[PDB]
Amino acid sequence: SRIGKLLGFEWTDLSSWRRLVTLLNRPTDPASLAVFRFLFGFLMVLDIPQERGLSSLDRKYLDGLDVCRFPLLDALRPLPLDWMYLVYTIMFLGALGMMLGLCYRISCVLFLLPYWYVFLLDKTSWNNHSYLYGLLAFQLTFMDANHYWSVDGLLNAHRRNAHVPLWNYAVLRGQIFIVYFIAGVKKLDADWVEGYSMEYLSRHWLFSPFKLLLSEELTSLLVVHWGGLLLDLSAGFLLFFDVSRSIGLFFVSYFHCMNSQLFSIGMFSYVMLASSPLFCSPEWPRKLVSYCPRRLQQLLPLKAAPQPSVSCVYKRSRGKSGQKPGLRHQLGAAFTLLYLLEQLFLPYSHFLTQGYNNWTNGLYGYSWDMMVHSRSHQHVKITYRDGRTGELGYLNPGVFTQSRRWKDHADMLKQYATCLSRLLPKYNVTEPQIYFDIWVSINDRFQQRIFDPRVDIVQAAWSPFQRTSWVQPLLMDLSPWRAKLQEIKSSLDNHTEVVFIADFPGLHLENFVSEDLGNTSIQLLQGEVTVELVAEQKNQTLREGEKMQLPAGEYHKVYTTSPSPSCYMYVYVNTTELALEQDLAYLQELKEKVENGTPLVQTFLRRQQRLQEIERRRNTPFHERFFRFLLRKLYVFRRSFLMTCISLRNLILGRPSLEQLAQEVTYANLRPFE
Amino acid sequence: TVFLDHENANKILNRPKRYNSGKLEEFV
Ligand SMILES: CCCCCCCC/C=C/CCCCCCCC(=O)OC[C@H](COP(=O)(O)OCCN)OC(=O)CCCCCCC/C=C/CCCCCCCC
Ligand SMILES: CCCCCCCC/C=C/CCCCCCCC(=O)OC[C@H](COP(=O)(O)OCCN)OC(=O)CCCCCCC/C=C/CCCCCCCC
Ligand SMILES: CCCCCCCC/C=C\CCCCCCCC(=O)O[C@H](COC(=O)CCCCCCC/C=C/CCCCCCCC)COP(=O)(O)OCCN
Ligand SMILES: CC(C)CCC[C@@H](C)[C@H]1CC[C@H]2[C@@H]3CC=C4C[C@@H](OC(=O)CCC(=O)O)CC[C@]4(C)[C@H]3CC[C@]12C
Ligand SMILES: C/C(=C\Cc1c(C)c(O)c2ccccc2c1O)CCC[C@H](C)CCC[C@H](C)CCCC(C)C
Ligand SMILES: *[C@@H]1O[C@H](CO)[C@@H](O[C@@H]2O[C@H](CO)[C@@H](O)[C@H](O)[C@H]2NC(C)=O)[C@H](O)[C@H]1NC(C)=O
Ligand SMILES: *[C@@H]1O[C@H](CO)[C@@H](O[C@@H]2O[C@H](CO)[C@@H](O)[C@H](O)[C@H]2NC(C)=O)[C@H](O)[C@H]1NC(C)=O
Ligand SMILES: CC(C)CCC[C@@H](C)[C@H]1CC[C@H]2[C@@H]3CC=C4C[C@@H](O)CC[C@]4(C)[C@H]3CC[C@]12C
Ligand SMILES: *[C@@H]1O[C@H](CO)[C@@H](O)[C@H](O)[C@H]1NC(C)=O
Repeated sequence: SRIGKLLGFEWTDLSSWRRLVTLLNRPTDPASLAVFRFLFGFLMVLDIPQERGLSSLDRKYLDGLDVCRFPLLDALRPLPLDWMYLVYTIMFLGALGMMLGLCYRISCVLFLLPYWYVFLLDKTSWNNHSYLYGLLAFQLTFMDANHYWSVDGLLNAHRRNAHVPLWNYAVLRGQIFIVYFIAGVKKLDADWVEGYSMEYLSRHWLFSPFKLLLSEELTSLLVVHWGGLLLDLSAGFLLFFDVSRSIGLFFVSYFHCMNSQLFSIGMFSYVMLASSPLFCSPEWPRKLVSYCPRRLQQLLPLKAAPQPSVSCVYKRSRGKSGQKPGLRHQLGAAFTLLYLLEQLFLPYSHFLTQGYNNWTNGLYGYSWDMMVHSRSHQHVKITYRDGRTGELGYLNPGVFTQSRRWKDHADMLKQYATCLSRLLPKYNVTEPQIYFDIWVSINDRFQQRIFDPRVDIVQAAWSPFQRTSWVQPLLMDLSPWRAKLQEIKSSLDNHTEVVFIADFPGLHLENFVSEDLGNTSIQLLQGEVTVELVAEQKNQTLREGEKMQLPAGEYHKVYTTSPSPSCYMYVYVNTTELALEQDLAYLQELKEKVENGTPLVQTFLRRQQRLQEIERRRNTPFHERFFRFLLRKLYVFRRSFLMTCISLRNLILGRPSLEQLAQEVTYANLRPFE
Repeated sequence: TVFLDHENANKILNRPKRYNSGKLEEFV
């Protein structure tokens, strides 16, 4: 058997459906599966009050406030606040039951259903690790993970060390390998292989040892980008094979420990750290409990040979001939194959749902593309026209929204426009027509429009499977300007700002320059533009390299007259801020020189107080910050528990008068002890 | 404030906000 220890099976095991079913139902030790179940349940229990939003349920789902919401299906609606609290309570009970191993399958369903309901209620909170938590719960619902270290065995002789089928480990290993490979297959973009995605990450103090032998640019390009891509592409292969398992384990442990401190991503790094020993032998916890000293080997459960179980199948040369697979042995193999195929296909299915394709493909959350694209937003304008009188008005951007992801997607923009159209008649506005003007730059590009500003979105056509026509294409043949843009930006002072704009032919930009923005100019970089002064009604054509000075406190318009897109930039300085800073410096220097020999004073003293606080925090040890962190966490947990108790009591018995409820609310918001 | 005036709705060269980093993967 040449290949019988590098892969775990032989080529003859895949020569028939029956042989494949026999191979995939091979009995296995369940200890590692049990440890993983315990750890995932604990992590989900800890995660529910923090990231799932139990501590802000009253703020999010108030009784009678006007909110625009973005569900995947518009038919999906939230429940009243008390029923929302009940849903969260059921989810928490399910997570606790999953962790303990008590009533395993009912607990699995009780966690799985409200979690996915909450996920599908709101598209603006989707990310990759929440999607992964849902997928893992779905997998664990169909697994025999309560056969070792549960409470079910310590009450029912059947689930005390029994065997499990082989595909339970196969599905989990395939899932972890998929995410790793998929993540390393989406990092083959030129915006990442060229060092644009995370250019400021290497400035952290955690990259100091690399700077000893490398420069800043070289440590940003060599280590953060290419090193990360290599780790992503090689982690699964390194972990699969046992000759490289220790090296791979050390690398992934360092990677996830670094990521836990670099970002704020909840419990994703710890789930990834805990999912790595699933690649080792299924019996490693037994060896670990055997290696410990004998003085602690008499209180833990005894180590014995695992008992036979009905879930798996037994093929022996002398122990009878064979058992014909039933309806349970073939279903596991079919589920494994189909689930792995679907997990492989879904991150590459964007050619079918074209109505969700903006500058970036698909909705964010299920494609394993983390930290590849970074967005900057310069300006948002919303304008309406009254349908009965005809006046024009302007709205504050994001009035009835609780998030900001509506500026990048056309489906969310359509939902927001419909919500605004339905809610505006409450403010003496007849059937309106709404227009949007949003300026975005992606990965340090030219700022441009994403949507057509001349199209009314209330009547615009949107379909899930049709490409949207009112989305402005990304100007790809302008990216090589980035080096010149960085040169220009670095060639400025400490009180001068610059904005780079790319405009489409046939459109125009209306801009009101603030009164305090003295010394504002515009320089043409490509194409041709015309600048119109509104007060003086005077036009002026510009050619490449031309610079023009603009007045403050007035209106001006820029017209794009080239047959191709044109690029220009704004240079401006806050004259009021400059004068205030210089006179503050004058006054402070004079006072200090006299000593050694009024909003500005307030700002300076508060800045000095901030610096003193920062210095004191730097000088103090980390134990005080640890105590503060623990106090904050305990406050969050206590408030969540008290709110849940109040809501449950209201639901079960009945709401009291408007005094006891206020007293309870005031009591719950009390800090435990300072 | 639900509504804006013409002058304040066209102030393009203003500080946007820059709410920390706040990338799509982070929770914060
Ligand atoms: C060639 C079949 C795939 C095997 C991988 C070959 C080398 C590539 C390395 C990939 C890294 C991780 C892949 C995901 C792991 C899942 C498979 C797995 O666990 O196999 C091992 C396991 C034996 O375990 P132990 O003996 O403990 O091995 C540990 C010591 N090496 O073997 C099996 O699971 C037998 C199952 C055979 C494969 C059938 C199911 C897996 C299917 C893979 C993808 C499914 C897509 C189907 C393709 C359809 C169109 C062709
Ligand atoms: C069921 C839960 C599955 C989702 C799980 C989440 C993770 C998976 C990630 C993928 C999510 C993105 C793709 C979603 C699939 C399609 C969504 C969908 O049908 O509903 C969207 C859309 C609602 O639009 P909103 O933007 O809410 O409204 C804005 C207007 N004010 O739905 C509708 O318009 C109703 C029509 C539903 C169509 C039913 C689709 C089922 C399949 C139809 C048959 C197959 C079609 C094949 C090609 C058809 C070509 C004509
Ligand atoms: C086969 C699997 C084997 C795997 C082995 C590999 C090892 C696994 C790796 C570690 C897994 C566990 C780690 C989980 C714990 C760490 C999580 C953590 O530190 O999260 C903190 C969050 O902090 C907490 O979660 C604090 C929780 C408070 C402590 C709770 C644990 C102590 C429980 C004691 C036992 C139970 C007590 C019962 C009392 C109640 C009785 C009525 C991150 O902070 P954020 O808030 O993101 O900070 C960023 C700021 N925006
Ligand atoms: C003297 C008076 C003011 C009594 C006030 C005490 C409160 C501060 C106590 C009462 C209920 C306690 C809570 C009861 C239950 C839990 C569940 C417990 O859940 C777990 O996550 C532990 C198990 C795990 O780690 O999975 C965490 C502590 C917490 C929030 C406790 C935190 C402290 C609370 C709010
Ligand atoms: C920002 C980065 C990745 C985005 C990301 C994150 C945050 C994850 O959580 C992922 C989890 C699973 C799969 C993919 C993930 C993912 O794509 C690279 C971060 C840069 C990294 C810290 C550089 C360190 C790697 C080099 C090789 C260090 C060298 C090792 C020394 C000990 C010599
Ligand atoms: C208005 O601002 C511009 C740009 O900030 C100033 O132009 C700079 O002038 C100094 C010399 O005074 C040069 O060293 C810089 O190279 C110039 N910058 C650019 C981008 O050309 C200009 O001086 C300012 N005008 C006033 C009256 O303050
Ligand atoms: C400055 O020149 C621009 C050139 O685009 C003029 O913009 C046009 O103005 C007319 C006025 O009715 C509109 O009908 C056009 O749609 C505008 N655009 C184009 C491309 O023609 C602008 O009016 C001129 N301003 C002054 C004061 O002469
Ligand atoms: C309380 C009620 C509404 C909850 C209803 C939950 C239903 C809708 C949930 C339960 C399990 C979920 C599925 C679990 C796993 C997957 C595979 C993934 O690759 C795409 C989503 C998909 C297909 C989910 C779709 C939604 C789903 C079917
Ligand atoms: C800086 O400019 C902005 C507008 O560009 C203005 O609101 C702000 O007041 C200026 N700073 C000071 C200190 O006045």
